[PDB]
Amino acid sequence: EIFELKAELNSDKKEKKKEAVKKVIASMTVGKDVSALFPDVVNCMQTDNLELKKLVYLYLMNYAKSQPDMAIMAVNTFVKDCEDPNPLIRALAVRTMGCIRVDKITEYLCEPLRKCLKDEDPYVRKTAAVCVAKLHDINAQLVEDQGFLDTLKDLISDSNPMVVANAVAALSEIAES
Amino acid sequence: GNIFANLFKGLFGKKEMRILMVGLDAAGKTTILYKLKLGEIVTTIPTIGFNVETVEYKNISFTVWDVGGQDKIRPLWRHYFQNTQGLIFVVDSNDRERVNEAREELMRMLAEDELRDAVLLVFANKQDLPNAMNAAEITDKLGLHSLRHRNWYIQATCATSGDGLYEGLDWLSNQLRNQK
Amino acid sequence: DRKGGSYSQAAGSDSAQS
Amino acid sequence: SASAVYVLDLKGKVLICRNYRGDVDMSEVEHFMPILMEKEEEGMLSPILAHGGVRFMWIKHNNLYLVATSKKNACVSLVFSFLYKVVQVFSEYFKELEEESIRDNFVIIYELLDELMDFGYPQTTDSKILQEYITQEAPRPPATVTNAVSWRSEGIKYRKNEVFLDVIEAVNLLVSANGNVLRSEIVGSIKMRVFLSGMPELRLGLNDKVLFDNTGRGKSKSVELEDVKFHQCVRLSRFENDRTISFIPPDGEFELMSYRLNTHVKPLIWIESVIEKHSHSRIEYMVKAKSQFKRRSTANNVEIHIPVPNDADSPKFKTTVGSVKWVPENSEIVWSVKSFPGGKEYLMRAHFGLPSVEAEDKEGKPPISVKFEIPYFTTSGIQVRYLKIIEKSGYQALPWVRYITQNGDYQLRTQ
Ligand SMILES: Nc1nc2c(ncn2[C@@H]2O[C@H](COP(=O)(O)OP(=O)(O)OP(=O)(O)O)[C@@H](O)[C@H]2O)c(=O)[nH]1
Ligand SMILES: [Mg+2]
Repeated sequence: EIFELKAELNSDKKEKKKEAVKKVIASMTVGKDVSALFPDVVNCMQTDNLELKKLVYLYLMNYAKSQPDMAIMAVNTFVKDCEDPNPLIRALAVRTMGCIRVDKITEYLCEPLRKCLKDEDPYVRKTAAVCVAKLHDINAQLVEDQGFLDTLKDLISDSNPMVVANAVAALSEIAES
Repeated sequence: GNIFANLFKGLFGKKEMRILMVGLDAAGKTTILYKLKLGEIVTTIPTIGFNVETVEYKNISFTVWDVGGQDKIRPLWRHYFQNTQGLIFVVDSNDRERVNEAREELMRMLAEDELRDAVLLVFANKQDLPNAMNAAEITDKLGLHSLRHRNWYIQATCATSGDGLYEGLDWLSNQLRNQK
Repeated sequence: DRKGGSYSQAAGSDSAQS
Repeated sequence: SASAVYVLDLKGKVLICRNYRGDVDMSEVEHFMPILMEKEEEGMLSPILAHGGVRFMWIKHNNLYLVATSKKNACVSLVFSFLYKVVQVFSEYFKELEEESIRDNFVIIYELLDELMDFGYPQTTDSKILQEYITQEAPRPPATVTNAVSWRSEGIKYRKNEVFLDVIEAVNLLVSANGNVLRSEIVGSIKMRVFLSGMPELRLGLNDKVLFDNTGRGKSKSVELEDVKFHQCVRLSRFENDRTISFIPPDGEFELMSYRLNTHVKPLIWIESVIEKHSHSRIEYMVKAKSQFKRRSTANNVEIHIPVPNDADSPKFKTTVGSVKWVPENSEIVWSVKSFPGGKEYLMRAHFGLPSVEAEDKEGKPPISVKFEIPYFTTSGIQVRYLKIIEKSGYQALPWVRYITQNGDYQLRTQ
C-alpha cells in the first residue's frame, strides 16, 4: 500500500506518477493521513504536466503545517515556477506560496511576491494581490518590511478592474486587522 | 519469453543512464549543468532546493540532478541517493578554506552503504583563475586514490569556456556503458 | 411546436419613437 | 470571509474540503453534525451555525450541505453568494448534484475550488468562462476574465444568429381561508438563450410604464414593474439614465431581467372547496375550480392540489373534468387536468373514510396550491417592443421570444 505508492511515485514513468498522485489526493479526501509521504512526493513535484503540478501544490498546502521541516525543499521549486511564461502556472505558484503556513517559507517568498506584484497579466496581478494579503495576515511585520502597502495602493489606480477590486479587497483586509 | 523488442530497441540505442550533481555552493555546479544542457553561462541565484535536468548525448539520456551546497541542504543529499546510479562531485579549487569542507562532505556522502554502485566523478570547476590547482594536486589533497571500490576520475572543466565537458561526458559514458 | 406558447419573433427597436 | 469551504454529506462525512485562509482547524467540521442535530431537535436549527468562536454558515444542497466555516466577522451575504455560485458552477459542470459526482470528479473539483476563490475572496464565478481554463477531459486563462466583459467570450461564431427568449410568468396568490387574497404578486422572468456570432450588444426594449411616460405615450397598455433586477451584462447606468436596457448577451441560456410587480386583478383560477368532514365517520370535498382567465388561453397541465386527511383511506372522487388521484406519499388529492380552457368550471366531490380511533396529534391544514400553466398568456400585459442586436461585423439577427404563464406561490388557505 504505502510502500507500493512510494515506489510508484519514485519511478521515471509519468503514467505511474500521475496515478500515484491521484491516489494520494483521493486518500486525503477519503480521510487518510498521507502526511508521512510528503517527502516522497517532493521529488515528483517539478513536472511539465499541469495536471500533476496542481495536485502536488494542493498536497503541499494541506501538508505544510503538519511537516513544516519537510516544506523547506519547495522554495526553489516555487521560485522557478514563479517565472513561467504561462500566466496560469505563475498564478498557481503565487496562490500556493501564500497558502503555505510556514514561518521559514514566507520570508523567502517576498521576492516572488514583489516580482509578481507588477506583473502585466491581470490574473498574475490578482494572484500577487491575494498573496500579499495572505502574507500580511500570516506576518504583518514581513509585509510591512517588504513595502507591499505602496504596491497595493497603486493597484487601485491602475487598469484591470478585476485586479483593482482584488487589490482593494486585500487592502481592506490588511487595514481590518 | 521473447526479447525481440528489446533487441530492436537496442539496435538503435536504448540505454539512458543517470547522473548526480552534488558539491559545495558556488562551485559551478549550476553553471556546469546549464552548459551541459544548453551551452551558455547562465547566472542563477543560489540553489536553495535542487535542480533536475537531463542531457542527451551519445544516445544516452544523462539526467543531472543539481544539489546545492547550503548548510541546510547538505544533509538533504540522501534524498537523491535512492534510485541513483551515478554521482558527480564538483570541487571548489578557488576556495582554500572551503576545500576541507567539500572534502569532508564528499567523504561523508561516500561513506554510505546505500550508494555503492555510483562511480566517482570529480569535476574541477572554476578552472579559469591562476589559483586553481591541477588535476592531480586536488585529487591528492582529497585522497581520491584511497577510495576502495570507487571508480573516480578527475576532470578539469572551465565554467566560462566549457572545455573538458566532452571528455567528462565520454568518461562517464565509458564507466556506465560497457559495450561497443 | 412547443409547450408553453409558440416562440414569436421580436422587433429591433421602437420604430414609432424614432 | 469564509475560512474553509467544505462539502458535507447526509451521514456527516465531508465529501471534499478546501481551506482558504487556514484560520479554522479542519477538525471543527466534526462538531458541525452534532450541532446541527441538536439545533434541529430543539427548533433552533439555522443555516449559520456557531461552534464556539467559529461560525459554520452553509446552505442545504440536494444531498450534501456546503458548510463554509468562518471565524472573523465575515459577510454572511457574501458567503451565501459564494455558496450559490459554487452550486451553480457544479450544476453547470455536473448534471447531477449528489455524492456520485463528488467522489468521481475530485480531480476537476479541487481545481475548480482552488480557482474559484483565493484567501476567501472569490474572483471567477462564470461557468462558461471557467470552462475554458478548467476541464475534466491547461492553456492560458482567457482574456474575458481579465477584460471588463467577463460574461461573453469573444470569438464565438455560429452558422446562424438566433436568440430565443422566454417570458415566463409566475402567478403567486396568497388566498386566506376567509376567501380573500392577501399576497397576490406576479414576478416576471425574461430568460433568453442567446446564440449569435461575435459579441453583440443587445438593446432590450419593452413597453415599460416608465419608458412610455418618459417618451410621452403613457396611455396604452404598459407593464408597471415595481422592481426590475437586470443581469450582470445589463448596464445599470444605462437603465438608471433613461431606462435604456443595453447589455451584451452571454453565450447560452441566462436570466437577463427579473421583473416583480404586484397584481390587483382577479386570480386566473378560482377554487371553491368545502370540507364536510364527519367526526371520525367520513369526509366530503366539494371542490369547484373556476377559470377566470381569458377563454382564448388554455391552462395546460392544471394540477390543483387538495390536501386530504393524512389517515384517510378508501377514498372516492366524483369529478367532472380531469383525472383525480390521491397520493398517500403527499397526503393530498391531486386534481390533475390536462387541458383547462379559459372560463371552464370543474366540479369535484371527494369522499373518503376515516378510522374510528382519533389521531394522537394534530396534523395541520396545509394550503391548497394549484399548478396551472397557461402558455401564450401574459397576465401582466408586458410585451417586448424591440431588441437592438448590433454587431461590429454586421449581421441580420433572428431574435425570438415566447410568453409562458404559470402559477408560482398560488396557494389557497384552508378552513
Ligand atoms: N566568472 C566565473 N564564475 C564561476 C566560474 N566557475 C564557477 N563560478 C562561480 O560559481 C557560481 C556558480 O553558481 P550556479 O551556477 O548558480 O550553481 P552552483 O555552482 O551550484 O552554486 P549554488 O547555486 O550557490 O549552489 C557562480 O556564481 C560563479 O561565481 C567561472 O568559470 N567563471
Ligand atoms: Mg546550482
